[PDB]
Amino acid sequence: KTYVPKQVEPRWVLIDAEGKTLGRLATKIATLLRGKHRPDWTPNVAMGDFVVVVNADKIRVTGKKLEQKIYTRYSGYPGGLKKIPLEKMLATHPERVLEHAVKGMLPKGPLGRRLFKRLKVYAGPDHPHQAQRPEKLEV
Amino acid sequence: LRPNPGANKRRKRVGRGPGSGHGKTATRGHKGQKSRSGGLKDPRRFEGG
Amino acid sequence: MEAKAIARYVRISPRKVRLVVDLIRGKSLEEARNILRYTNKRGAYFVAKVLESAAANAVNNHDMLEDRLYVKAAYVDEGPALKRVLPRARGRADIIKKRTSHITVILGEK
Amino acid sequence: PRAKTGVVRRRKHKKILKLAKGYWGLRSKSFRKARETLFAAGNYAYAHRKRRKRDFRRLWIVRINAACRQHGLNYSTFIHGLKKAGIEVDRKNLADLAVREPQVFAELVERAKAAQG
Amino acid sequence: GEVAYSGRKIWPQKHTGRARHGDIGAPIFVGGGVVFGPKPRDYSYTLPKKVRKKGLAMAVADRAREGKLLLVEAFAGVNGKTKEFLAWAKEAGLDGSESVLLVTGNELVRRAARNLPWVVTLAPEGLNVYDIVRTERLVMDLDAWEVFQNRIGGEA
Amino acid sequence: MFAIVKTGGKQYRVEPGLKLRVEKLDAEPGATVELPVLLLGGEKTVVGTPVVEGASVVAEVLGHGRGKKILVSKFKAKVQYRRKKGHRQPYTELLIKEIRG
Amino acid sequence: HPVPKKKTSKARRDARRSHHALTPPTLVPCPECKAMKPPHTVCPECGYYAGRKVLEV
RNA sequence: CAGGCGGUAGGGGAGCGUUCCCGAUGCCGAUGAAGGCCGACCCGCGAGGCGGCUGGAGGUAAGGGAAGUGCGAAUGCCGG
RNA sequence: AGUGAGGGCGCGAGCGAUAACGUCCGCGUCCGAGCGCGGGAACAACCGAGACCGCCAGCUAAGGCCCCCAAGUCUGGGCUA
RNA sequence: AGUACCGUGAGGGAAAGGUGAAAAGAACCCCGGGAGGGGAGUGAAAUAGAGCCUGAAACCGUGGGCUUACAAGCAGUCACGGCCCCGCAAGGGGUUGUGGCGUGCCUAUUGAAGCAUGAGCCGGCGACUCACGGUCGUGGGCGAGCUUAAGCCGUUGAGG
Repeated sequence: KTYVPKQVEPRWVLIDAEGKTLGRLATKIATLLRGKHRPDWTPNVAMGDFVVVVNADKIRVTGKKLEQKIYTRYSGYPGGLKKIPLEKMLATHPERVLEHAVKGMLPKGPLGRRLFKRLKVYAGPDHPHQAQRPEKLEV
Repeated sequence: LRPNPGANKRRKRVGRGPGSGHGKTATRGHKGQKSRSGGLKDPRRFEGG
Repeated sequence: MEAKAIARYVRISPRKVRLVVDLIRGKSLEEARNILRYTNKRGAYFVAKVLESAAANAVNNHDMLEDRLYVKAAYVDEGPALKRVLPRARGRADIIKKRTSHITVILGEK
Repeated sequence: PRAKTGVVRRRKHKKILKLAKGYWGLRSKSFRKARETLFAAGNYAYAHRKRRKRDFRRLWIVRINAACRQHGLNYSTFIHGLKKAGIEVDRKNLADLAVREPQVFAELVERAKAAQG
Repeated sequence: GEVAYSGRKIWPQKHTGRARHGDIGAPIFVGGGVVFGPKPRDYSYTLPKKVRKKGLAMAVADRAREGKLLLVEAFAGVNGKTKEFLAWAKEAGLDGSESVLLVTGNELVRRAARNLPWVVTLAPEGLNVYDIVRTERLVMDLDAWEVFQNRIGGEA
Repeated sequence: MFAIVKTGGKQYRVEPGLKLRVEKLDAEPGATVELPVLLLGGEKTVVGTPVVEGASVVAEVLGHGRGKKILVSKFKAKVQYRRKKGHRQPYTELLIKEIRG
Repeated sequence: HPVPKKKTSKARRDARRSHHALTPPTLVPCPECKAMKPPHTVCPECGYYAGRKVLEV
């Protein structure tokens, strides 16, 4: 039957990251940024949780390390599709490696979009989370 | 002022065009307009003689 | 209705004429006047005059606080066109139809 | 003799005028392609009322999963639960209740976990 | 309507004016000739005298059995002028809500038997199934003649 | 109150309202007629419990009338493939006015 | 040789005609009499800043 | 109860308006003919009534008969 | 009354180089002409399946259940890394 | 209209029907060079005003409602949420942002999204008939059944 979505229901949450492992932690973080889990869960949003994770870096590698290259081919074509390996990957942009997992499953242009918006982390150690002064739910 | 043709009499098959929705009437080009084609009988005439 | 500023069969032109009124409406005779008058390009007087009758119809048989007559609602209309034909190599018929313009602009009181 | 079908078609067509709601500029008054665009819309609503079923299928699917699991165990589990479940096993509401009567779900649950065993 | 003024040709059915067509003032367009022509004609219809009269008969029969005025006799009109004829009517009981086929050689009968309503002016041993069943009631004079004619129909 | 019994496919979860549902045109042969739906999903304002027993205990009933009918909407059968024909949505039930219990 | 394909609707036509658009004429009052004067100019009345040398006849 | 019901070519059935012929003009009508402009009652549809606005005079069927007829569509035909 | 030429897949012979989304014939299915749904990413003919019309109903094919997206990141025993 | 107009000639060969019931069809005043524009009178109407009846589609225009600058789609459209609308509520309207799923129609194709094609937009025209022969059906008269050419009566012209 019916059952229409509430109203401005805001919830954030702090994720460890560190120590946890690559992909799987992603699957999680992932669906986590639901839109389906708390009532009136669906198209127009719902949870997804304004979720933020730290120690984003210090993640455990799927035992692969090297042999996993992200790309950035803005490329003025016949340029470079810039191949890069997880190592340096993180070295400068770890929060991002995870990122690629994240987007990895995050879908829908405008929507998913907005979700990455409510999806933030910092391979910073945590202090970043601190910067995100607000509530600090957790797992 | 009433006695409409009894049973069926009145126009029975002056079916117009080819089909309510659609329409076209027959085969392929071989029977176009100026197409009153190989009339009565081709090989049948062979018989004839 | 109010101060009617409109007229028929004068072969000026659509778009352009529309531009003029575009800029002149809003304000009143005072301002839109100054613009219609000292701003360059055709239409100038066609427009201005249409203004004039508008205003006359106005303080004449509508009257209203003359001074505050300001163009209220307005813009233009083009009727038929002269269908002229020119030459364009290996003969061929090159056609054109100049716009015989009519203006639908009204002066409103406020 | 005569036959100015006019009367007729002017009509058939305005009919069409309406047929055409006020679609995307041009496929709007688009007589022809208007009509077309319509045939489209037609087969469309087709597909539409057709599958809205599965649409809900999912709808609830998740709403509920949401709750059953939120609680203790997903579909294989919970579902199977209402399954073993006796003179009581309904669906087009599991959601509903999960929602409306928090208790309602909490226990439909309780028993259900047991329902399985 | 071509033959004579068939406009021989005008479009360079060549291959550039993009357009097809060799003949102007051609069927398929602008007020020219039209498809399966409205040919002057006529509907003959030699419908077997057999049942033809058989019926004229049958119609006469029912129409009459419901309302039959086989006059053989009648007289009210200076030999048969309108006004007086009318009186007659009132006599023969013929009023508004009634249309009758006056049929027979009593030419004074036809003579006064005009008037759009009530009466239809048929002074001839000229009959017909239609006029028959269509005319409320049959009213006719030289019925010696008639009934006998119908009989002639009956056995040739 | 909001109780659940359901019919012909789960037409239920309600209270006293003209909640029109499915065509059980049987007692319909009479205007506001009455009839019961065997519960299953017994639950009303605090007391919440079992659809088994719903399958086997109290029933509810209504006093109903009216119908509804063809609800407009059309559907045209065409395929790009080269064709198209279509018709109107014919649907209804004499509708129910709810009788508690 | 290169005649487009159709016309992205009045829509487009506008897109263009549109960014186009018609602005208005600069003016303040006669440094001398009144009315509208565009920056450096005189006219059929005042006509000056130092010697009308213009208007009336 | 069967029991079936994607389905062009193609074959069969059954309805739809459409302008005329009887219309056995019934009349209807200046408190409008008609075409038009708009509309959440009728039709399984082709169509229907009906309501509201225009619009200046027609129009027409109870039942049946007669057909230059119903059309994207043919680099179509004529005019915008 | 209509096609009087069609293609694909599987098996069986031609042929072709035992090549081709090749072409020859046959048994079957096929796809057109319904073959509009599932589907395998999306794909006329590969496995499932015949749609007269509904349902803010439930059981299933094939084939699926970390996520993007419905469905165990089931359990059990291994073997690669 | 056999005239316009193309062709050397031969020759080809348009378009345009209606103001109103009757002219009472516009004195006169007002912006203006003029047209043309506001008034007065016309009148039953002048959104009946001189190309002037009925006077729709197309296209361009003036105002109002919703809508729109991190957006990738014929179309759409199922859903829903935000607006605004008639609303007694039921709710009915229009409008859409979020999302699900969606290769446009014709022709000729084994085969089409078409990058194969037709397709510029509106409107009116635009194509399985007629005469007989027949031929099979089947609705109707008698089994021997039916009648051309004609002579005759014929507002209706009546059929014989």
